[PDB]
Amino acid sequence: MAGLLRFLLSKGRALYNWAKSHVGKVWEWLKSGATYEQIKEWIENALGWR
Repeated sequence: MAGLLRFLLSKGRALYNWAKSHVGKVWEWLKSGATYEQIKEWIENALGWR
């Protein structure tokens, strides 16, 4: 989990904040098996839309 958080932080701060706010989302993506890149992509796209 720590590695996942570090990766998100290195890519962006917004991604890190999102993961912290909703740990559930982090768990959901891990269960799915998606990729770290794809997951931040979705997150950043939603952020821009909002």
